[PDB]
Amino acid sequence: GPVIRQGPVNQTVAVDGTFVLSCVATGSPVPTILWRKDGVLVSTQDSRIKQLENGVLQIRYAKLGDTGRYTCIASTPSGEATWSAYIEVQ
Amino acid sequence: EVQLVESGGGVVQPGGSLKLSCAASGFTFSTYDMSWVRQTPDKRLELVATINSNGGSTYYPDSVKGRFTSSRDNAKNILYLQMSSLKSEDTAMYYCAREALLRPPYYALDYWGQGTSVTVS
Amino acid sequence: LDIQMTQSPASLSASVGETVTITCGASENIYGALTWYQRKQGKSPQLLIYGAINLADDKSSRFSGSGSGRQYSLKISSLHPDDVATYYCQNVLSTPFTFGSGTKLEIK
Repeated sequence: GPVIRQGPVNQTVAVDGTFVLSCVATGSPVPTILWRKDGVLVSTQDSRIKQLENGVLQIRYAKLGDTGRYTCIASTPSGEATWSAYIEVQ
Repeated sequence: EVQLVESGGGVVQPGGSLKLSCAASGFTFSTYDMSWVRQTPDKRLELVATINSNGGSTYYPDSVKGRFTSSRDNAKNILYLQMSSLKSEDTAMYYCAREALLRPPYYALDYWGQGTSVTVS
Repeated sequence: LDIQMTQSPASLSASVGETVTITCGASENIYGALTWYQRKQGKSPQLLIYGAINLADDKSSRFSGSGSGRQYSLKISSLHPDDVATYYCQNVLSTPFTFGSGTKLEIK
């Protein structure tokens, strides 16, 4: 039954920079991690946006429109947990 | 056979200006993000520019932001770095490097040129 | 505010056939987003390890990358004279993509 030990954190980031959100979850079975941005499932297929190992979402060449609420969703056949943070690109 | 050849290095005066070129061949240059990395005389390394495959996006760290401009010619397969307002700390070997396509897709540089020397004073 | 990478030792000399560990510490958790480069004298760096733990294509299995959180290791098993180089780690989590200052490996 999943619990998020460390969700994403609030950040101010620079335009063109690379930032990440990380989401450290435990539970059995191991929680899968999903990202929403502003309520919509993030598209890790824009090529700026990468899902890396260890529950890291990485966003390269940050744009002003990447500002928003980012939510980590940690899911298990038992249940799910949630933790969000606000990112400001400037 | 992947090849990267930097040129355009030399000795310049403080506040001066230089433009480096990197000729690429042996790969589909228009597909790859490219970086410029420099190596100072103390042997430390520093990423100074990245540019994505179509030239649409560029990144520079604070140490060079405002002074360095990266651009590419995808038809002739050349990467450029215009450097201006140069300072003695900019003295370094400059490499152009290819960003690797990987899984997971961590940023990493798989092919590097042999570099071109820049000296400021 | 930028992520510091500290490498140890700064240099070392070891003998042929020895196994040698080089360490890289980050000032915050970097989640395996680390890469290792090898630079031989008068040459440009080459990719060794990506994502902390993945060996690059045409590189010897004598090299292995390990670690997690803030602590990473590059191990060189069965030291060979061609391993003479400076080894560098790089933070590839968030910009600036800072490099450790390098570990120079010599043969006695």
